[PDB]
Amino acid sequence: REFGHLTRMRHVITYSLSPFEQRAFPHYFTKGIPNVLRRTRACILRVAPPFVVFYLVYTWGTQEFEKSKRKNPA
Amino acid sequence: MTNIRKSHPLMKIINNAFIDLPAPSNISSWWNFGSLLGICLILQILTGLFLAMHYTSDTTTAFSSVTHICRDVNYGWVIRYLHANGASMFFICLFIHVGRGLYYGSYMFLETWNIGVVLLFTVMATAFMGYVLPWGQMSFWGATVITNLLSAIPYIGTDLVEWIWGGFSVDKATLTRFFAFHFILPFIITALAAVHLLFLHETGSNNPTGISSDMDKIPFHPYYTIKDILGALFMMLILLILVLFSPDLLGDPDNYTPANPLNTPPHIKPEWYFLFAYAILRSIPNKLGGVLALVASILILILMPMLHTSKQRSMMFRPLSQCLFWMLVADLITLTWIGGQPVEHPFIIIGQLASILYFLIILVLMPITSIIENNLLKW
Amino acid sequence: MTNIRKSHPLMKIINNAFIDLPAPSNISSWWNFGSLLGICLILQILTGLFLAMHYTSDTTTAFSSVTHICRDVNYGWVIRYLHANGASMFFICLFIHVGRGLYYGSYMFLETWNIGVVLLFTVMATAFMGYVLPWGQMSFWGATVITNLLSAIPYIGTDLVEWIWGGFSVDKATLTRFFAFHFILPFIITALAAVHLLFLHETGSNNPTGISSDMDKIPFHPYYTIKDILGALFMMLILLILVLFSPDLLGDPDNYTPANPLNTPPHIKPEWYFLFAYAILRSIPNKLGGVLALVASILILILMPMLHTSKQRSMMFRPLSQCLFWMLVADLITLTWIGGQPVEHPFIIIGQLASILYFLIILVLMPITSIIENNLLKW
Amino acid sequence: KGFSYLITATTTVGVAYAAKNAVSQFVSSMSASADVLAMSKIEIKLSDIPEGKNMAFKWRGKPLFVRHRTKKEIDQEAAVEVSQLRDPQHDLERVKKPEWVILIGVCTHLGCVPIANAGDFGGYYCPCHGSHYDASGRIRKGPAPLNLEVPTYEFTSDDLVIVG
Amino acid sequence: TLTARLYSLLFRRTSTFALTIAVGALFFERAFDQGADAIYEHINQGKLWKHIKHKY
Amino acid sequence: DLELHAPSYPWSHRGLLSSLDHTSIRRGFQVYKQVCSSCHSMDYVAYRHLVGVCYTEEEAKALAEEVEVQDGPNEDGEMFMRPGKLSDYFPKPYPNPEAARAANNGALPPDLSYIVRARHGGEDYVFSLLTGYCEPPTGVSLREGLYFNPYFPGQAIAMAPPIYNEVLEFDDGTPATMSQVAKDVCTFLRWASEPEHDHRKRMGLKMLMMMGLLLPLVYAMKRHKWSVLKSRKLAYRPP
Amino acid sequence: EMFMRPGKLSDYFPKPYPNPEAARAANNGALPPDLSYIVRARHGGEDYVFSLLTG
Amino acid sequence: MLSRFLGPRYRELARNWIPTASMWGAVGAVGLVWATDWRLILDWVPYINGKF
Ligand code: HEM
Ligand code: HEM
Ligand code: HEM
Ligand code: HEM
Ligand code: FES
Repeated sequence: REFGHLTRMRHVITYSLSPFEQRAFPHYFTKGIPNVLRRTRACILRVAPPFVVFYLVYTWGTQEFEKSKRKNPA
Repeated sequence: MTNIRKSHPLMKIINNAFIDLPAPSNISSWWNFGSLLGICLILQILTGLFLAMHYTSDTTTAFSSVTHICRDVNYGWVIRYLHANGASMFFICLFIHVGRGLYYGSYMFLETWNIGVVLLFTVMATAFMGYVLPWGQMSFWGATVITNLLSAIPYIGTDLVEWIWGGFSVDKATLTRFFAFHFILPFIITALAAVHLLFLHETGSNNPTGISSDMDKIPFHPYYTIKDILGALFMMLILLILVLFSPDLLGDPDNYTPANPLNTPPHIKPEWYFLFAYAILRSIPNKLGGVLALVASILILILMPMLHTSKQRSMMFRPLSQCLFWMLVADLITLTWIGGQPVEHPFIIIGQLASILYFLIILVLMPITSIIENNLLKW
Repeated sequence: MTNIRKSHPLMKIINNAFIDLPAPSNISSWWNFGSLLGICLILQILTGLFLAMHYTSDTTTAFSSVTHICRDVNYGWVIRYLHANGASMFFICLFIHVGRGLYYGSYMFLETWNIGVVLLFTVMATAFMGYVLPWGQMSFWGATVITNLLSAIPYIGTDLVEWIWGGFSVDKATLTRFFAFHFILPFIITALAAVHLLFLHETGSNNPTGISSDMDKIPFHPYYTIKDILGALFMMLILLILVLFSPDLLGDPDNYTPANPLNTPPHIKPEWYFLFAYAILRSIPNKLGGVLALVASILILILMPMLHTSKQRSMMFRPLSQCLFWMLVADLITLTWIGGQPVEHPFIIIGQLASILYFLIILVLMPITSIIENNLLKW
Repeated sequence: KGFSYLITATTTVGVAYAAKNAVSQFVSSMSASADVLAMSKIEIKLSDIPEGKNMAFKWRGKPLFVRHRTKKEIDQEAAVEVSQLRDPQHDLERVKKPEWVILIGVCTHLGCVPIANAGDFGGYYCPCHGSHYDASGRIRKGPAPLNLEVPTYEFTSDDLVIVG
Repeated sequence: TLTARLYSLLFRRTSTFALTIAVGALFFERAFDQGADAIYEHINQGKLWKHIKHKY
Repeated sequence: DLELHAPSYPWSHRGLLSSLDHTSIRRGFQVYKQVCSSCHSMDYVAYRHLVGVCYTEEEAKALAEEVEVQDGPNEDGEMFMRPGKLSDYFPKPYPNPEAARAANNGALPPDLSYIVRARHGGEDYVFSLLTGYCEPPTGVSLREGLYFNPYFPGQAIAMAPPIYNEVLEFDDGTPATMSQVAKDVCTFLRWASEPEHDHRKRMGLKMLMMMGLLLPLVYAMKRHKWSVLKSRKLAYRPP
Repeated sequence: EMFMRPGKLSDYFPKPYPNPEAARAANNGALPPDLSYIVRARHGGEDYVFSLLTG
Repeated sequence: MLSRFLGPRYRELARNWIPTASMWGAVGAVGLVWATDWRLILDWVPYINGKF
């Protein structure tokens, strides 16, 4: 698993630059915000609905406890 | 003639386990939790020892000794609340780690997965015995309830329960043996974590895409050391916020009352990280069935490598499976909340439905949905 | 298909450890003690746990708790005296192991030798901290004297002793810290012993003859497993004799008395295994000289690889060195006998002479004898 | 390179501050706690001692030695073998109190507690290795090479006294 | 540049780097403690013991 | 059934970086001294903790000297009285725990060393419970010797109304109105439960500033080292 | 009140003097050592104890 | 060992590493002073003595 017998590649070229030549925050907000918005758009329609229905269930149960708790006119 | 880093035996092990270990280039922030738990473990041990040097595991003095720690020991309160909230953080990171493993199809690592399940069980046992030590009202009565749980097992039953109790019920002897078991267990956890890492290293790691990353491995030291250091700094931020701004946020106030066995507190709930099991306990009317469901809730993680049927290791390219997983997570929070609440008409039915859904998603919905996805994707 | 023993990583480590490890066929019985130490360690840990499950760590209820272990806990006296005498067996095996290392030149394995010295330091520290726990008269006054020794350190002495005391004398704080460190330390010893075995396996064991045994090797399993089993049975026989027939043979009766800080025992002495160093510190008049000689008495094992000058590794073929080694052993027994005896003529002179002769043999007589040895064999 | 390494240097400085203020927490925890930080102010009183009677109490985890110096020693022992006496000291040099000499209860040979009202004179005889101590704490015969150190006696008004 | 001078005066050598870090921490501890304590006292002015010792 | 949760009062220390008003702590200790200590008990805190918080050393030692405390065996084994010292915990009004119930109707007064941190709701509860006494509503009769308090669970407390206007005289001279007494004693009880409150907030401020400094820098270091990989440009040139 | 009642099986052996200081005061000033461990706390054991009592 | 390390090239290496080793020792001394909060030394440096 050590380096040397991981896999086999051919005709693959990797260009890279020194960390001392690039800026560690290249367009942090110019490109970061659109990417975060795109990721949120991709994920929200799958992650939100279970949590929103959990919130509905929690509120409903919390209100249900009181009226069963409340005084019954009799 | 040769670098010491990869020639000295201990240095060789450290090198090929933390420095030159080939790791996937695109592991997300979730993988960082694997480090945090370990750090939490050390933070649990190193802080915990410093409580053991002023804690007397005696019924007549345990609570008084803890109050002495928090009021008279120099910076003792920091150690005590750091320990408690660090245990809470440990469980948070543990749950997030299990979620990461389940999501990105990591349970194909089998041996590592089973070792992780064993570690999880040991950690829950450790926290259970730990909560008893302050000998508060909630500590005492939660210990009473959880130990009385074991009376449901057939035949042996009460004999096993009294064997654990060291008597007719929880008392001085029970406190002392809980303290000793609590001291020993985390070192077993450390050895098991070493075995977990050993098993994991033979195959590498699961990247978020789920495909083999042998074509993009990078050395661990330059990148992931600093990445996990940033993660540990974030975890320290959260933990220190909890300790220094709301120390008892995740903690019942009644534990600040000396344990009086003649008064049942109005509410008897375990620590926040046990409620999901306890709620399942409340769901099953039968006591034996309740205990079996409680243990099966955690044991079901072993069945996961057998219940995976989709031809894709990860869940990154599987939308309906993603929706099912997030429904499972929401069900887990629902179970936690239900366990927090008492047992009345609004909550009993919700607990039953939540438990049924929690088992159904893992055992039924997820595999059938994986079949549906495989069929939908022409394979 | 692969053999699980040689393919499963855990079973692979076990296999390379003590299943198919190439060991010399001619290693004498003196090697068995190594395993015995580990066995003793394991036994100790077990007994320690069963002692920590009924022992409070408060000055008010320490000693009484121990009596409750002996008088009330079902089969409690057996566990207590098993621990007490297993400590003595542990130190007997430790001393015999050190003697074996000195004799057959096993200290030439440098890393294992240094790791062993660290293990020795940790073992004596652990045993000393354990002896304080019963809180008898001997425990209290011995802890007082030993920690008062640290006040001889220049500049930072008084602060260090007050800090370790957790106050201004041996009291509740010191007892609780000693309990916590006594709990944790043996696990550190276990880790260090694992490192010891790791370092040993990269070079293989040394035979009594000193010559490399690479040509004549046997698998560890079919022979040395049963040989160490027999050794463990014999050590169990001796330890059980001590526990069942004379449990307090190697124990000062004064320990069976509540620790009263207003009354010293007429005679104050450590346990037997600590006398050899204790008498040494008694020899040096200067208070700091006593501490320096105390630390040197054990740290001088570090210089053994460097002081070696004979062309032959072992001592089977060096009669003069053999007489020197047995002189050293007799001198060690002399120091052990003297330490218990009160300081008074002639024991002052005999102790001073014994310490001087010990250091003279270790540093001067042995290397000079080896240099003379080489000339007699034309090298 | 200066900017990039300045980031690292400031990070390391912050980490050093945090590491000190974290390790110091534990180290100070392992020091003496606040409850035992209420010491050295024992409110014992001298109205239970005439010449020869030799009470001893507990203080700082060690015995202290409250003894009315006998009518003999105050006048003779102040000049009995003042030459060497194995240690040079005069009686009122030990304590400003001329009738209520107080000491610590650790015999200054190896670490012990000398039992009171015994010895060839009869002040303090160390049970360990003999070494009788004079009724004011002086050493004349015995393996003990030094006299009892006298704690700072902050004698309050009237009978009530403070040691340390 | 000031940064370049700082680098190739006091940053190039890792041992000089360590000395710089040590002295910087020495001064930073005092500066940070003073500043944080001053801020915290300013927020709770009149509500701490040190602000009312004069009265009693 | 039903219980009335205490409203969230605007305490001086409610703020994220706020500290207990130590003058109010001194007044609350006065209240405990001459009101609550008569029947209620506090053990885990002692006169020593008073110095540097609400009383000076001279005042604290005078306060300790005022009370009488039982000591150890006498010269013959007697239980001799002794003027209390700074190292003495606050005296317990009733010797044995059952004697407290016997003197009262039968409910023992809980110790206040943690009552703020043990009761769900915090000071808002302990405050309101004192300033919440009212005549019982119609249709619910209370036993003789019992008192109706909406905030106390069960709505039936065994307290004689402890705090009423003009009960004690503060040393400072502030008005002794019932609300003032309740607020000051509640602040003192909060201090009793959490003596390290002010120090905790100070360290929290230090932690917030230190992390707001470190986290951007460590993130910058991570970005620096990872920028080799986040800017790499791959290329594929098969023959 | 700390009332009175006959001892039962679970009760430990009676203690004559309330506090050890009272024990010292009642005698010349010495403390009668607890006999629960005397044999195995003194060098000599039953031999020493017999010699002390009858010697 | 007693003579193998005693050589002109070894002496020159010692001279080469004297600045590095010496100011590493200075690093350690200052770190020890800072960590232990050694008043005996810190009482002389300005603006730091105000802490005490
Ligand atoms: C696996 C990691 C650990 C977890 C999850 C854990 C959990 C806990 C918990 C929840 C408490 C209760 C804290 C409170 O209620 O205030 C506790 C207390 C305690 N733990 Fe642990 N613990 C861990 C490791 C350790 C270790 C290694 C030790 C021994 C060195 C230890 C010793 C103690 C002691 C002495 C207490 C009592 C102190 C107190 O009252 O808080 N713990 N632990
Ligand atoms: C004691 C707590 C635990 C510790 C200290 C621990 C430690 C680690 C560490 C450091 C990693 C590597 C980092 C990573 O991949 O995230 C890891 C990976 C893993 N752990 Fe754990 N773990 C713990 C609990 C668990 C649990 C409860 C499970 C699930 C049953 C588990 C299963 C896994 C799996 C499957 C991986 C591989 C993930 C991957 O690399 O893709 N672990 N563990
Ligand atoms: C914690 C106690 C110790 C344990 C559990 C331990 C364990 C072992 C074991 C199992 C062996 C192999 C069997 C043998 O050759 O004896 C061994 C070898 C050895 N140990 Fe130890 N050891 C301990 C203490 C020490 C000490 C105190 C030293 C000396 C400083 C030492 C030095 C050695 C040496 C030199 C060998 C190699 C002997 C040879 O190859 O012939 N060990 N150790
Ligand atoms: C390295 C192995 C160990 C050694 C050499 C050792 C040594 C000792 C010794 C000499 C005593 C005093 C016995 C007596 O005076 O009666 C003692 C007591 C004790 N040890 Fe250990 N011990 C070891 C491991 C442990 C461990 C692992 C634990 C915790 C699980 C432990 C817990 C105790 C306790 C609670 C006592 C007090 C009971 C007693 O003194 O009889 N020990 N130990
Ligand atoms: S200790 Fe008193 S004479 Fe040796």
